[PDB]
Amino acid sequence: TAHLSVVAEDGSAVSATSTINLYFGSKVRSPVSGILFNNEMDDFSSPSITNEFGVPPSPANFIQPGKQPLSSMCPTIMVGQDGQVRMVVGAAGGTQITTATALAIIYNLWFGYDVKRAVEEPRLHNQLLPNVTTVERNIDQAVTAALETRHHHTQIASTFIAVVQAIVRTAGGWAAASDSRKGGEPAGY
Amino acid sequence: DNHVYTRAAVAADAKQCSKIGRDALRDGGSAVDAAIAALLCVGLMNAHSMGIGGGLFLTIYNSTTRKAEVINAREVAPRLAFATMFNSSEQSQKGGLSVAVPGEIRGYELAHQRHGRLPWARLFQPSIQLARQGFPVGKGLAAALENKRTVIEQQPVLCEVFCRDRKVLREGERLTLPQLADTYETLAIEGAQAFYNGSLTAQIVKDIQAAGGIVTAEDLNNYRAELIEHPLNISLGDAVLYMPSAPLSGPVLALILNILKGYNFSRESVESPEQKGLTYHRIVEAFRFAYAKRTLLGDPKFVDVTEVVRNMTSEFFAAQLRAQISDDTTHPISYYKPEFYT
Ligand SMILES: *[C@@H]1O[C@H](CO)[C@@H](O)[C@H](O)[C@H]1NC(C)=O
Ligand SMILES: *[C@@H]1O[C@H](CO)[C@@H](O)[C@H](O)[C@H]1NC(C)=O
Ligand SMILES: *[C@@H]1O[C@H](CO)[C@@H](O)[C@H](O)[C@H]1NC(C)=O
Ligand SMILES: *[C@@H]1O[C@H](CO)[C@@H](O)[C@H](O)[C@H]1NC(C)=O
Ligand SMILES: *[C@@H]1O[C@H](CO)[C@@H](O)[C@H](O)[C@H]1NC(C)=O
Ligand SMILES: *[C@@H]1O[C@H](CO)[C@@H](O)[C@H](O)[C@H]1NC(C)=O
Ligand SMILES: [Cl-]
Ligand SMILES: [Cl-]
Ligand code: NA
Repeated sequence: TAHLSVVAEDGSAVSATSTINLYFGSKVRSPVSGILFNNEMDDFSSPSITNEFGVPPSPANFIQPGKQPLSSMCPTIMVGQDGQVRMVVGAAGGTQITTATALAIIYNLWFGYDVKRAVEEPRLHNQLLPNVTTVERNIDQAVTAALETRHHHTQIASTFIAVVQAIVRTAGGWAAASDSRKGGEPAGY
Repeated sequence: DNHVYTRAAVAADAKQCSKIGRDALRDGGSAVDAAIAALLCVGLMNAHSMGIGGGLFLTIYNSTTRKAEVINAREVAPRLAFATMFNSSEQSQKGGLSVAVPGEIRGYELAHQRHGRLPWARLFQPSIQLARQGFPVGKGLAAALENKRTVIEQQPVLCEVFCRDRKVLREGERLTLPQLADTYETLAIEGAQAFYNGSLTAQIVKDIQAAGGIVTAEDLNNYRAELIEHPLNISLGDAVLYMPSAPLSGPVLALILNILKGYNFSRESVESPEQKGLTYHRIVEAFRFAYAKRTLLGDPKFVDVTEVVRNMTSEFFAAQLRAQISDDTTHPISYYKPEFYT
């Protein structure tokens, strides 16, 4: 999954999340065309397959011909009452896309973090099932303590949680950030 | 340099693709032109993540009309697919049967028809060059190649592009994508029809079927991107947030934020360890409440989700969930009332 954010000079914007699902998708590459095919079928729920320990199949998300599988993706645009774009944001990187997108928005809109800090700030994730709070390696350990004393079982992500690309309107113009977890960098004029 | 830009900006997960989008803007492209040009490039430099074998959503805001729309070009189950087609994770994750009908190119075409200002061909030109010439493997791809080294090294068709001396490419090492280069060129010249109902089509079908899949030409002929004039939105203070509804996760995001907005977070919410800790606790609990509802979601053309989605975007309903968040403890799964049937 990859996320891209664009603001043009006229103030129009695009938030674009695109995907072949898991890393290298189906692992089926055409030797002739070079196309690497998705494994988007895996985003469906299946009655036979046991998803997690204790996690049941969700009948709303079973395979049918011509049906689209549920997705964690959430490409988002925030527009101010005056009609000007305030933020262009989205995430990539698996099951944690929606919570990473929420965190980027919370960080900038509420905590007052500038866009680069909002993108780089440590993240955490809980999705109910499974029943565990994942935190990034460099999370403020007072947060870890505050979670544990409130009975969360936390664990540390062995790599990183999601990948966020974002743009935010400032006094200075359009402030852009790409997530160093993946190594991207913005460009503009 | 600073990454604050006076006039326009592109934020992608590879520098070169951010630049390629920036150059489209500079040459007179709309935001959509820039996004397509950048996406063609990400499909090369971050080939593990996305590309023309996949699907996408675009949330598009027009500053003139002040209207937001969404383009749904997510993959669909082939016409021959059925509920019990898989019996293990392995079957649904690897090989041709795991492949859904790609929507990427129809998605680009529709977004371009409605919003494009540069010629279609111009969008592919920089990426054709890049794929033929080669590029150093970036941080993200290198880590993905490392993660999947076993599967990649044992499959000759992947190792053909992704290895050097029979071992996965590492960061800094040159990646060339000579076949994609040709394919991108065909797309540039013949257009979207080349993929769905034209010169690439029979080969696509044959590659998916050789690997054990069930996609047919008719599946490709029938694929359609969809314009959604009314995305999900929620009101936040003096702002609106546009995001895609089901089958994407806008309703979950809407619910997370609507739950949290009633706590009135600000810089103060994270100013001391006592406040910070309570703040993050509250965030996690909102995540848990928001996910309880998620398992009732599915493709709205096959599942009736209007009620579910109406609840998930309602501030009242979010206020009801917020009043069940205990400031001193998390709870067991059943407390959040996850539901698997309506
Ligand atoms: C799995 O089992 C079902 C039901 O018996 C069958 O229809 C299907 O073809 C099988 N699929 C695979 C991929 O093994
Ligand atoms: C805004 O609307 C106009 C006219 O309806 C349309 O031509 C154009 O695509 C939109 N602007 C952008 C930048 O897409
Ligand atoms: C192209 O389109 C027509 C109808 O849509 C169909 O009859 C024909 O077989 C398609 N061709 C290919 C090569 O898929
Ligand atoms: C938000 O949601 C619905 C669209 O169906 C409607 O109430 C309204 O038009 C939307 N608001 C904005 C600002 O677009
Ligand atoms: C929506 O929420 C109300 C509580 O406000 C509940 O009674 C009703 O069952 C919900 N509908 C669905 C489809 O979840
Ligand atoms: C889930 O985790 C929480 C704390 O992390 C705990 O209260 C609970 O007993 C665990 N198990 C279930 C089944 O909810
Ligand atoms: Cl990304
Ligand atoms: Cl190639
Ligand atoms: Na930045």
